[PDB]
Amino acid sequence: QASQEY
Amino acid sequence: PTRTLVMTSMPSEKQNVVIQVVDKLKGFSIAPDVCETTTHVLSGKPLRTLNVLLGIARGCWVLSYDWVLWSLELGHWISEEPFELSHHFPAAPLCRSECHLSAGPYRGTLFADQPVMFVSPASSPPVAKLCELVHLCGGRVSQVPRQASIVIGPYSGKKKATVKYLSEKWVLDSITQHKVCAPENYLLS
Repeated sequence: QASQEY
Repeated sequence: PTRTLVMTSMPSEKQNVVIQVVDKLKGFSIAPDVCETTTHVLSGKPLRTLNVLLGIARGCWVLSYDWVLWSLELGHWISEEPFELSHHFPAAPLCRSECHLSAGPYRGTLFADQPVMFVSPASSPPVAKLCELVHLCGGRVSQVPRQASIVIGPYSGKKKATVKYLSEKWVLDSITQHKVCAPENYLLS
């Protein structure tokens, strides 16, 4: 899972 | 005790590469998340991740992967500024400059004039890390909503007329632009 973009 | 480097939005292969390069050039320790020892944050795609924000907040270099490709060929760590993501994150260069020009331990003062904030424990990003972000920018956070003049994130309590109920994007955008944004747009319902 890729780091979430905020 | 050594400085750390952290990768964000990074394809597996490029991660491998970076590991090699760092292994060869030394000088850095790879870390999974931005912390006090971090001074460089490498990104594969210029996306606003938690690591990016945190890296901006600590006055780190926020760079594109290319920096590691030229460093390998020249046989040493080269100038970071050419690979600094200033266009996508205007605060990066500014905060870094402050951090370097800082006399003694650096700490942001972006939210200095701001009143105490209450951050929703159901906020996104996670309330802990979002609070970290707030504190690294000279902000103040209470566990009690009653003391706050600004409430950030999901909140279903009684809405005081004097209080500001804002989204997490107010904080995030403020850290990105390095300018405290106008709350008017970030008003929650």
